[PDB]
Amino acid sequence: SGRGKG
Amino acid sequence: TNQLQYLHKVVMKALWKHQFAWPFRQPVDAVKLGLPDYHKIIKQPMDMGTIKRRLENNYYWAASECMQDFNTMFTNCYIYNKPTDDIVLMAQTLEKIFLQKVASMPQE
Repeated sequence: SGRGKG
Repeated sequence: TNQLQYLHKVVMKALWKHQFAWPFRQPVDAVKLGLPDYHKIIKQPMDMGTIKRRLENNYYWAASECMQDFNTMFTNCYIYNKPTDDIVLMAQTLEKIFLQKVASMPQE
């Protein structure tokens, strides 16, 4: 599960 | 082919200029965006710039091949990002347009 872009 | 003409002149045209398109117009740059896990999670990166180039250069052999590239681009976004990330809502908005336009694509 990725950190993500916000 | 007529289907690929439609994907270029109708579908890509609508998506490329959309106000939510800008994060999708070039490959995800994991360094610029500070995402050191991106390429560990996403193994087939895709973006609209690449798709647009492929349409311009007659790279695709079938409409479904181009449609699969749009799908991979949106699916990468949903898999990698958090559910609450704004980019998810942007992708959903563009994917809805993609599907509406694909519903009226020629058949051959």
